[PDB]
Amino acid sequence: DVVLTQSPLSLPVTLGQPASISCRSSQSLVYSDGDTYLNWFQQRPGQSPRRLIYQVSNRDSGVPDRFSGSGSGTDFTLKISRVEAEDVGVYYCMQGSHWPPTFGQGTKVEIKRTVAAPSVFIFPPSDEQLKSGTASVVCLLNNFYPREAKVQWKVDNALQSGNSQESVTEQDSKDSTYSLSSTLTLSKADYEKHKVYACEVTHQGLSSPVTKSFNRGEC
Amino acid sequence: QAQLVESGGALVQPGRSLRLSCAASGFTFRNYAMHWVRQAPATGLQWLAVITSDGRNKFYADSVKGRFTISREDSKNTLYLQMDSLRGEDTAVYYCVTQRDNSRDYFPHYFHDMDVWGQGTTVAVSSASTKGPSVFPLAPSSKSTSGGTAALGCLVKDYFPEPVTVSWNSGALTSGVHTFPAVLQSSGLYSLSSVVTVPSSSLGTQTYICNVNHKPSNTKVDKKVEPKSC
Repeated sequence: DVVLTQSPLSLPVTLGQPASISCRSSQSLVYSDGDTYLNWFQQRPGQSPRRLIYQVSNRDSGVPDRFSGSGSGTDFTLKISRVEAEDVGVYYCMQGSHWPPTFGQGTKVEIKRTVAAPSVFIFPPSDEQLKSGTASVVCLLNNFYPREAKVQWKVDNALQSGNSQESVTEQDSKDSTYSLSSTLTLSKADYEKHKVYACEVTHQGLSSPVTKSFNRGEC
Repeated sequence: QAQLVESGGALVQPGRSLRLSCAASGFTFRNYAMHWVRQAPATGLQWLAVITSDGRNKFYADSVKGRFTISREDSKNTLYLQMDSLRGEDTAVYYCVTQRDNSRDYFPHYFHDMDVWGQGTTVAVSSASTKGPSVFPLAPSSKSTSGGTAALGCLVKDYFPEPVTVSWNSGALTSGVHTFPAVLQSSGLYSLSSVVTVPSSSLGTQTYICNVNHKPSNTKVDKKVEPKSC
């Protein structure tokens, strides 16, 4: 099949600066009608691809003027004149010239924005979960930038290891921030043997590490 | 306003079959060639099959030819994908796809546009069991209050396979919602949280309900999230 190679695969861009994505094809995308069926798509997380450009350079209806396409033969370029927050996601070139239609691997556009300290929130386990014999304690770091953050769990001042998992959202399409969940999992027995549950957060935007904690039985 | 809605994604044991559906609306279905395309890390975006507007001709990708069947029922505005002899590498999100432009309604012009996509339906092929989630409140309190903001949520724990969806107050609350990517636990079951930020002052005046849907287990849970007085 036709192979499309995108470069780069990760494209960090400052808000308001231009972005350029390369798509190279294993063979000329000129079809026997003399036209070139090279499209560009926009995919947001949990969303389907959305076509932005068709036949190399034609903007779809409703697509902002900041998106443009060029190239010929085997070499194509998508340009974003000024990256806006809503431009975060993965961009794919697609060829329909030589069936089957094939896609490049995707280029992930990441926005570089100003430093934003996380808000830090902690949630005790529910009584409903404790009746099932397990305690999940959740720490939320909300709307921060950059992505790099350290979360440490302390139980009665004991640093925990190997009993928590983290998840990080994709970059927000409005404010270009990340959010992070950290879930500490204990048995009901271990949970009810200790008093103080604490989430300690380190981030560039914080002037010193932030602790959010609760005492079991107060909450 | 062409719209496509896929159904049927589930966990399938290796070697077994699954039929997907796509309900078409907002366009004259019988005037369009219709496709299936899937997406996974292993495959990237991969075209699978097309059926012509008149249903006479079908074409298939090498990887699925002889295992997958595309068909259409115009009276039901429905496209089908019968997937037989499923393999681990068929694990993917499956999309229904068509085009706005049917100028040249024959091979190969219906591969040119590919600009109408459904929402996708997830197919998991593994030797494992389907399990519906437990849904627990992440109760707001002083400990989930920071300046002008409070957080609350739902923990959607111990389900398989992906995915789950979470709405808040049946879609009345969308601002400040973050539904986290699922993480695979040591048990081989997924867990995620869905959180929403609200004004700090709002705690104790408002009802919050997370609406959780795990289509693969046919599980639906509405969970009321009430503050902890602490």
